[PDB]
Amino acid sequence: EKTHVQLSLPVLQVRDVLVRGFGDSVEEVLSEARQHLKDGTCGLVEVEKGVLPQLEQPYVFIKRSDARTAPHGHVMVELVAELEGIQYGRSGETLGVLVPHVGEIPVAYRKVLLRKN
Ligand SMILES: Nc1nc(-c2ccc(O)cc2)cs1
Repeated sequence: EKTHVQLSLPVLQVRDVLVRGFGDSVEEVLSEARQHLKDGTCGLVEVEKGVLPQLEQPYVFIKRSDARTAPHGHVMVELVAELEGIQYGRSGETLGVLVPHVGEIPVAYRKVLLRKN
């Protein structure tokens, strides 16, 4: 497994998302997020007012992991989970919140260089 992988994630509007989180514990949501990333079944919801209360906790965020540079168009990112106000991981700015993708029509694709850790 290389340390990072280039992915193009479908960006979903929150009201379209059918499965509003990955599971019921921090460890489960991180595990499931990683599996859906592997399978090409992970979407991204950009955070704006009203978005997080419409999604299910624990949340999985992708956050920016370096400023140096975004290789080949793909922002370098890592996963950080949140439950009841506590975060598991420390990283940079949030690009969005990951959710299962089950065929919803995206509004854009977001290119990222994902750290697998
Ligand atoms: N070849 C590819 N590997 C992945 C991947 C692999 C491992 C993870 O933990 C998360 C994503 C996505 S695409």
